[PDB]
Amino acid sequence: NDYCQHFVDTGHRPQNFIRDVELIRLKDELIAKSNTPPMYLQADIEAFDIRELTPKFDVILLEPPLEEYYREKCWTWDDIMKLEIDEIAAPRSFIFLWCGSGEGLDLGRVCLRKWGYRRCEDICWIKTNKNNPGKTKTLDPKAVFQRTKEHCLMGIKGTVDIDLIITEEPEIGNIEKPVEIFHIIEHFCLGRRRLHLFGRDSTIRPGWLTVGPTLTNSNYNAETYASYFSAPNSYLTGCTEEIERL
Amino acid sequence: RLFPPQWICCDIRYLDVSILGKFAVVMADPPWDIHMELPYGTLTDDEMRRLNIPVLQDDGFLFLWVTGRAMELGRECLNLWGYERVDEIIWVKTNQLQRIIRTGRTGHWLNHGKEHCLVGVKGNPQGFNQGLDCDVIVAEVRSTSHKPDEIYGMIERLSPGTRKIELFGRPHNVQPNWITLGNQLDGIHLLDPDVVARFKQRYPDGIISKP
Ligand SMILES: COc1cncc(-c2cn([C@H](C)n3ccc(N4CCC[C@@H](NCC5CCC5)C4)cc3=O)nn2)c1
Repeated sequence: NDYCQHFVDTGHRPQNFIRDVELIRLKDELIAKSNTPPMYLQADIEAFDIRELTPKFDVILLEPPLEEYYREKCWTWDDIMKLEIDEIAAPRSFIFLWCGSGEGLDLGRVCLRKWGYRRCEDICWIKTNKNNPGKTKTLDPKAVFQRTKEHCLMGIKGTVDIDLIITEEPEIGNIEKPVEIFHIIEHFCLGRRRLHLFGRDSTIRPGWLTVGPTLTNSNYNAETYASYFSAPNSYLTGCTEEIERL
Repeated sequence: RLFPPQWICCDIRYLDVSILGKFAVVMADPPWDIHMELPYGTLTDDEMRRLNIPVLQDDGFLFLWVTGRAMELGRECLNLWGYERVDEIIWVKTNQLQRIIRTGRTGHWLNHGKEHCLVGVKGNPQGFNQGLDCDVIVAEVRSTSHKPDEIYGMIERLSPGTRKIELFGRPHNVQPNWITLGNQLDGIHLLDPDVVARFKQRYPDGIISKP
């Protein structure tokens, strides 16, 4: 009955017991047909001037490498808050910020507001430990509870899915977030200009521009990129038919 | 200790909570002003800010349920009242077969699978059992608008035998070691002698009026 008690008794997290961890496919197909070719750029985001990334984005996914992701160089909230995200967001646009499980849940909201967004969803990545019951970690010293989830805050500026992702906890030092976040974002049909900051070779994806320090290669060209969104395709949502040409 | 259930039927805006003493844990489930017409009475942002939460504890923990824009307002209140937020519990709402209950609300982008409870700390809490529980609750949606009973067990393992206070609690919430406040409770049931004395002298005619 009481899965909290059960966790205390056995080390199996309550979420281990959630079961089941249309033409939603037709729509996945339209996303795939709409998607720009994958574009990517190796850039030191601290040293690099963000305004070089054009045009202005419909969606920004921001995944700064927090020290908390590495238990057994990282960005602090000081560093993140000083990013010039409002300089590259479209007047109507969305952001998804991975905030971790600690002070990020507060500081990430200050960030969103600083950049001109309002927080409109809180997506939790709940991590199961089905293959590794018990086997716990050193609490951040302010922690009261074992932290078994991560939050991705969604923000909107200007004017299908559930807010949970459940997967098994990744092996130690594996920093990746669930690819399901992309499925959630793309299903909102928000526009085709999609930026992933602090992406990696492993996250590069059709329909996205990926920018990050560890990229081994680049293909980014601002003019070529801008040409994917020129008329008559300026206002596509990314969930509708390509416009016929000759 | 295991002090039996106590409660006070009141308007929480008007009760002088200084008569209750100090608690290791405060929990609140406020009827936040979620900018919307609702069938129940809400508290304005100002009334929430003005609640005299700071008198209820010197050292300990606050559990504050939040939803919608109260995710932000609740953080403001928490800070305003002298707490730092150090954890966030989510309750994943299921049915009797452990399937997520998924409700959608207009003006929202996503279906919601969970409720959030902020955890704040004030002062120098000592002798708490940190890290026994984890920060996800998976439990059955019973009555509409109720919280899961699991939270009480988590709090008791965290802080066994200490005095606790719940604000905006329902009758089914009353419990040993807790004093429960809310306006749907049935009169007043107080057993702690210290509280009984202070209440008699503050409220000799038993009446808890707009001050
Ligand atoms: C108005 O002035 C008041 C002044 N003084 C006291 C009250 C008051 C009110 N109440 C009742 C029991 N009460 C409680 C909560 C509530 N809300 C909104 C509905 C949803 C609740 N949160 C559900 C989440 C938590 C996990 C799921 C919170 C609505 C409500 O009526 N007792 N005392 C009101």
